[PDB]
Amino acid sequence: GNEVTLLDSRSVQGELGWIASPLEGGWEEVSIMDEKNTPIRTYQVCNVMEPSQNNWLRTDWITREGAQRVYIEIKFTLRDCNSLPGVMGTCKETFNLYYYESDNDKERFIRENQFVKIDTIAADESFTQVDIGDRIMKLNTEIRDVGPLSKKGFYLAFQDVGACIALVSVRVFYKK
Amino acid sequence: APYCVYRXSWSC
Repeated sequence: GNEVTLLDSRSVQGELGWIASPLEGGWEEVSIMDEKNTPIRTYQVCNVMEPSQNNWLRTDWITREGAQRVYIEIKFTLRDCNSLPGVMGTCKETFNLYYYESDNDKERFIRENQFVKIDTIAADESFTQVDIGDRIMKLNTEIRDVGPLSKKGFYLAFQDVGACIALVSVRVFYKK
Repeated sequence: APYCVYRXSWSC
């Protein structure tokens, strides 16, 4: 009713083409096909066997329209270190979420320390069920609120530090 | 490569 969507990964026509740093070997676009053969465009990284990971993935520029306070809803799934065969002392079961406020919608190389940290996201009590035909994905669902924003728009970023993450859906919205 | 890939279920 009063929700205005500022970004929905599930609705974007074609590739997301967010920005992965690193560009190869970190976050990669993986397409899970729903019953109609419509891509569901996920972002995944699972280098749990390999130390000192620092993999970033950021969105396109997102306009805030009028709003100071935005809401971020992520549906994801994490492989617990417990369930992954291998000796892996640097395995992790969270990722970090960041934002960068910019008037410039073609920011190219925004640096790590310009990003401002929202939270560490973990698989927790809340989940959802997304029926895609052949399967039902059971996924974690977390929402965070960021603000107060005061620039034409912003960038979201997800940092991986040694986890096995699938980000299946990212919606960003505000309440009008 | 990724050790595991989420496709429906995780595949490692």
